[PDB]
Amino acid sequence: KEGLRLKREAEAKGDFYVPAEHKVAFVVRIRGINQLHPKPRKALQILRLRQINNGVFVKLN
Amino acid sequence: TNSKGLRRGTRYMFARDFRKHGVEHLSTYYTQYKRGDLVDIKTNGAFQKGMPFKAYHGRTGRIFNVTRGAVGIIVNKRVRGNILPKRINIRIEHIKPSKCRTDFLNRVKSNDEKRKAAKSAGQPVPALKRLPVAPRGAHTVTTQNNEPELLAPLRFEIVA
Amino acid sequence: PTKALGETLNEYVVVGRKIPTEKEPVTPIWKMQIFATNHVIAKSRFWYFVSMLRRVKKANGEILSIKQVFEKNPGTVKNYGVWLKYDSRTGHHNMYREYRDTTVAGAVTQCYRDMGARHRAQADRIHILKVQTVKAEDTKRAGIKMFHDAKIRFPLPHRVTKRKNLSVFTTARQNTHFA
Amino acid sequence: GIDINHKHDRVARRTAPKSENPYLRLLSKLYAFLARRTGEKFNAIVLKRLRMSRRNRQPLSLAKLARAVQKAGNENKTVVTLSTVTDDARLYTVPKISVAALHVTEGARARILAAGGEIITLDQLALKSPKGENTVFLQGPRSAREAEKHFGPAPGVPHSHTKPYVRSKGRKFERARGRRASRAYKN
Amino acid sequence: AKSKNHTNHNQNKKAHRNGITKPKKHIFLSMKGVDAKFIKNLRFSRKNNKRQ
RNA sequence: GCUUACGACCAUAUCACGUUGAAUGCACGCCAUCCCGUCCGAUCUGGCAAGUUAAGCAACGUUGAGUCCAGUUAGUACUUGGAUCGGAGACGGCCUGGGAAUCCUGGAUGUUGUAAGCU
RNA sequence: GUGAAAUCGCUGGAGUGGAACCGGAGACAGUUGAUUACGCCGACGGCGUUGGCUGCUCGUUCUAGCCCGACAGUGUUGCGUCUUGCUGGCGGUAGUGGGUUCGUGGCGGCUAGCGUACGUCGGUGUGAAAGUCGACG
RNA sequence: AUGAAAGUAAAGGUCAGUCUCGAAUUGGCCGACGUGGGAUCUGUGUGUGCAGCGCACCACGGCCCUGUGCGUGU
RNA sequence: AGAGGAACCUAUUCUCAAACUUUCAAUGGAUAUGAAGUUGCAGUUUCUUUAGUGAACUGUCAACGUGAAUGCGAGGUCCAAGUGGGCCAUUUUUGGUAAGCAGAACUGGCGCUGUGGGAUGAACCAAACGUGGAGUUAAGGUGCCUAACUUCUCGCUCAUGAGACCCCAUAAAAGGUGUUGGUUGAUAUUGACAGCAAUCAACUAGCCCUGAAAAUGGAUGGCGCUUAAGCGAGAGACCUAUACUCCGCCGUUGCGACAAGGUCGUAACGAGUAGGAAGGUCGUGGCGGUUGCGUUGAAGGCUGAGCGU
Repeated sequence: KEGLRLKREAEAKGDFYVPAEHKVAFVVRIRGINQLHPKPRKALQILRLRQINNGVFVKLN
Repeated sequence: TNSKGLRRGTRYMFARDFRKHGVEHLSTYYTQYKRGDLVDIKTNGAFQKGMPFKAYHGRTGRIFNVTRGAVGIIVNKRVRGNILPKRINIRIEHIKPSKCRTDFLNRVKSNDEKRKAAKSAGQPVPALKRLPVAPRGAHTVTTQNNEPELLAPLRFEIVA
Repeated sequence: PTKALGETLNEYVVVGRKIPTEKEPVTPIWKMQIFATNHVIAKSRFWYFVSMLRRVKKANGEILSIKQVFEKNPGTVKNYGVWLKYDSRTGHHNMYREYRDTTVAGAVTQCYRDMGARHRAQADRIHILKVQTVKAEDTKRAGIKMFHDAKIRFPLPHRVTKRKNLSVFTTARQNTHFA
Repeated sequence: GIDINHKHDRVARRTAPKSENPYLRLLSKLYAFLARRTGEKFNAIVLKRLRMSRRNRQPLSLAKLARAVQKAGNENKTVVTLSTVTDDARLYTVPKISVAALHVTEGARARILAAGGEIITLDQLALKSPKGENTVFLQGPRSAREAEKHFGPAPGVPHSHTKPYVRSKGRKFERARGRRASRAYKN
Repeated sequence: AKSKNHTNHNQNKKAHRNGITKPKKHIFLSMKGVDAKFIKNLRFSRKNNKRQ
């Protein structure tokens, strides 16, 4: 409700209310486990995405 | 195959910088080095004694010995699947203090001081942790005297 | 590469600006009209064009707003002129094209399909410089102008009708002429 | 498919003594029960050392037992060892020692009993201290073997003091080239 | 029948298979290779400090 | 506002031409018995104080050359990763992120430490 | 003494279009089992689990059109700063009112595999034997 | 154990003295060295903490035997 | 290559460098990010200083209390096999006119490896494998071969064998008044060109055409396809892996329960040449012992009902 109210209030006077950038994300691995470079491979392992259709929550920063 | 002399391929690595040849300034010799300090290695071509090997140029090491005009440094070197802590005796001219450790020491000093001040003054213990830069927060942008400017792609012009 | 996927591309108005810094506490606000399949593509294309025009990229900039634009009156027919720039296999060209549609988004979708049909040009090689509504007397393409007649009339000469939900074989006689 | 490594999935372990000694197997059974039920790491240690191989149970010395008991507070504690307790000829005075062990040599047993001590077995320790209370756990020196002297950096490597495998000892047996600067070099 | 054929093809993979082992942490404790005069004075200093 | 001795950074400090320079000082300067060194008291060395800011040196001046900083060049050149992307190929663009350097334009022309002294 | 395999002849059955053999899945031939409750099988319902297809209904976001007012234009009917149409932005929204978006939404319909909170029932089998049923094949 | 060999051959820690203040000497106590880490054990608070004794083992040192270079004397 | 004062001087100018450079990225390399730390107090030194002046060390000294993200158990020793002909690909790159040629760099593969697709193929695209089932898909496809539409929308193309999908299985310089779009400059209702109401000219780029010749008869895979079953932009649905989700069973690994060299539970997992280990109430022949069968038929031989992966 507050987000919508602020947005509409800014629109009324012709300003721009910029909402806060998202802080959480969902990541899903969609590619297989073969023919992968070392750097993306280790990054996926660190994110715990070691299989197709594996999903995790990630704190965006 | 290549020859295996000490100074193979160091044509530019061991050269002086443009308009920086000549007499070596004396702060190099006035700097203080103590065992346990971290130093960057950057060969100075003007001094041919106590020169580090080209493999160690641009690496950081920890001092383990301090002689009259040189220091012993422990520098990590990768050899196949192990990292060897090699020991090298380098003269002061090829050495420079490393600021990375001093910054951390300053941060530790600041943390201890802040904790002590908070505890003495009865304040709650402060947050003394570095945190990654978080996504930007919500804010309002005003268009007063800043009206949006409508942009369009530009046509192709034959710039002969 | 960017593709004009989707029936009837959508239209978005994207407003953004370079993130203020100490030397520039207030920065100009830029606005663009984008035609894309969805708002993610709209934002990406906005940054593409804004980075082409001004020294700013997505990293140093931010999006103040992005809002879909809907045709005011989709119950009226209009003539749309499209100024575009595109890349051929050999060089760069500017084109002006005309379409008749009830929506500007529909006209731009027609433009993309027509460019693909007649010049084998993909969406990644087309820039829509401008789209506007032109008056009937201001059109300059025969295909469009031929429909600016109040007494327009024509039959459907050779109509081949497809049977939909019934057997392949029939004894019926097929007729292609309907007077 | 999942991106994992199976190289270290299996860990070699002993779930029972390799020995066919029925009494050793029974002791392993008893202390497996004790470790599982009491849940004491002391019992777990005793179980592991019961299942260990004789290489890892090197003989202990009566002198080491005496030193352990002569420490402040260890006078009335029970010394627990799964190594053989041997007699030391260099030890002149034997204090009162209470020891639970697998095997005690004749001389060590005689001296311990003469000095007023007591020797019990591991089954008797299970009854005296089911949780291992008032114990002093000891073992022999594991690295004090002749074989261990031959382990380490190769003999012909700088700063290496590894014992070589020589047929005999003398001036004619690997003492000339690479061992003295008079012949080529010395490491 | 040429048989020199040097290459570094499969060497990083072999090196990384068992990980790249970093040096230990006690390596900085040893006083090996330090100035002999400093070492002598350190021995004298340590041989005399009264325990209590 | 200055002078000297010793410096640190080592042209924003260099270079060219010119103006001015209170007081201390620096400097030029006079002499060559002695110490000392030379073909030569030119340099170096020693003993001095008649004379001079002429030069050195300092400050300042110049739409000055150089040096330094910034803008522009330019989100350009180049480039990480992606495509059963376009093209006969050479190559090219798109997606995802990094991102320069000349020409040209504008500005600045040493900062500062210890000791002693002038004002 | 026993008397294997390869190779070979006869009798009966069956296949037989420029190879033959072979794995998977059925069918046929054939072989084999079969004590009210219980076995061996099927069908229809219920429940659990994983589903597949398919409708209504509320709301949310961003937005209109219809309708009203003036202005500008014109692919314009009828008889010219005419009229009727039609379009464009702009200003209104009372009423009416669709698109778009999705919900820690609400109510349905059809139906599959696997298992058995479990029910309602059928085929068969309790000497032979025949038949029938079941499984292999 | 060590040296080619003649051969020689593995006890110090601490406290106090005398002193010709040294490359001296004496006497007690303890006796297989010191420190850090150490499963377990012990005590004591509240799964956890602190404290003590510390096995094996590791790290850093100290002494002792032998060969050898330097170098003294009593 | 000129210019201003034949050469010379001055300020310029066109084009360049693997063994030229003022300047200088992207990728890249290295180190640090606390308890093995920070503050003091209070001792040792024969080193160092004019000097407690420093440097270092020591203490059962005192206090403080874990100082980026994410993931995760870590470390040690010993014994030993096979290998020491490689090859391919994106990118960079040397020799060579080139090569399915020779030589290198990073990474990923094949070798050692099956599976869906590319008609076929060691390496290409998708995806890696216990044994079964249901559902959903990746790459690829849906006129018939062939499971899935002669499905829906807009164009372009007629070729006297058109074209038809990564690697990939060749095509260029140069041309066309074939047709379709665009760019620019003109003339035209004060009536444009042709003949006694739009037109002219030059360009440009899509498809098509010419350039385009080889030997057994032959290849978009084949048949065939022409508002396509071709070329380009798109939309619904649909088909299909040993992949993903769920369900059963076998085993391995980790952990756990139980008075057991055993049973059971639970979660995840299962590719494999050379090679290494483990289990084998798998099999064979002796010996020391033990358990039994046999002229009412042993060994051996031929072959139905079963058991075990």
